[PDB]
Amino acid sequence: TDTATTPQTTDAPAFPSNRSCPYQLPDGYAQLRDTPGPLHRVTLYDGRQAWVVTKHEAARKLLGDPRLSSNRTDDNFPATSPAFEAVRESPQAFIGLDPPEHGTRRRMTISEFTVKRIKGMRPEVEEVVHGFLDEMLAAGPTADLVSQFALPVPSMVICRLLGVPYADHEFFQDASKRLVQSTDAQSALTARNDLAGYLDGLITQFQTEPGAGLVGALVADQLANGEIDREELISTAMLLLIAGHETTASMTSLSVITLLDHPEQYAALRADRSLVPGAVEELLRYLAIADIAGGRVATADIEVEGQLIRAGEGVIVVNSIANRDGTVYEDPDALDIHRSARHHLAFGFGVHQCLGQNLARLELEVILNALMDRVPTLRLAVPVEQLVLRPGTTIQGVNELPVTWHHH
Ligand code: HEM
Ligand SMILES: O=C(O)Cc1ccccc1Nc1c(Cl)cccc1Cl
Repeated sequence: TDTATTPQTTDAPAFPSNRSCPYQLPDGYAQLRDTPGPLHRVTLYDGRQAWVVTKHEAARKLLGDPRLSSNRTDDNFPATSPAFEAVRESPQAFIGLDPPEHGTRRRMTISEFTVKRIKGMRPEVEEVVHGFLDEMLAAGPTADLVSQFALPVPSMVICRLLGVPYADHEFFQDASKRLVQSTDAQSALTARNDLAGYLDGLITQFQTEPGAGLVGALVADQLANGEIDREELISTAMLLLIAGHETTASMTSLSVITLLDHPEQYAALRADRSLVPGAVEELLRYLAIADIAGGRVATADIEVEGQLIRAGEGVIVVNSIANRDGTVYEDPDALDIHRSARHHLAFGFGVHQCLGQNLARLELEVILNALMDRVPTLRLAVPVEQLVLRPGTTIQGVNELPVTWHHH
């Protein structure tokens, strides 16, 4: 059988790409960033072509365009790995809904994420952060920052918000990781079913004995009024549980790696804590850990600066690339905790903009202040070159981060 004997250059490169450095664009993404025009063709894992959005203002425009639907069950939604077919087959939380249905479900959860509520959560967050730090610092001279700090902290916080008992954390933390990091459909489906069966039992328990937290409130109110389906409640709680776990944990580990590679800026941050909120925004822009959250499908033709998105085409708004748009962020590939990182897209834009964004901002501020206060000598226990980054088909991050510090 004959083989390929011609040049292999394509104008639709394979997407997504994997990071080789935790805080820099994959080489292929830098190329997309540099090509003029808002859109570029890519080839997804199964050979199907899709569009990516690579510029900041076009990304805002298209995330705001109701002709780009968030319906993951659509046959033309841009799947980036075989594991996505698990979500195409499963019931949908409001992240997969379009207006008006999106708003009726999202509004059932917003009361837990208001600015006033986030402010009232600071003592619990600080207590949780410092508690896990107490344990880690006492347990040995080295640690895995991920399993001992980065993951348990947001896990405990989101479980309190939801009413999910932390006694079961080994089970649902493992199931959350399996679902988010699954590479095939069968392991994704099993992880989803594991969480679904758990949450289903929690719902019945709350119907017997009304419970705390957001799940308790949805059971007692919207579910008892038929305003949400039981299966929808499960999907909604599952989305909040997984996002509340995995996103902040990834930001924590990648922020530590990044700050230790920029010691001048880390030292400036320690000397002036009023810089921490701005540094968190810059880290969000720079690390942009959730490109997998940009998929859309066109329900009508859309004209974009001379290019045409046709009805039925998949579109991925790649916020990591849009966040490196030099017409918005001067010298976009430089970390600068003093820059204005305003208007970044790490949380999206428009009706689906991250519900948890200010909880995440609170958590990362408390976490960075606590690391600088309690472990100012924190350092990586292995070279950055020995770390293993997750692939571009999931939330960016590291699954293990060996660290050490000065003893007690
Ligand atoms: C820590 C950093 C985080 C990042 C970078 C991030 C990123 C994102 C992005 C980019 C979207 C837009 C998805 C889209 O347009 O389809 C989104 C939506 C969402 N995020 Fe976050 N997220 C973070 C933390 C959290 C946390 C802590 C929660 C807590 C529950 C959360 C819950 C949600 C929900 C429910 C949505 C769907 C909003 C909607 O569809 O209306 N996220 N997130
Ligand atoms: O988005 C979903 O429906 C669930 C899901 C599963 C695996 C990986 C990511 C996600 N969602 C997701 C998104 Cl789209 C953005 C931020 C955080 C999370 Cl957990």
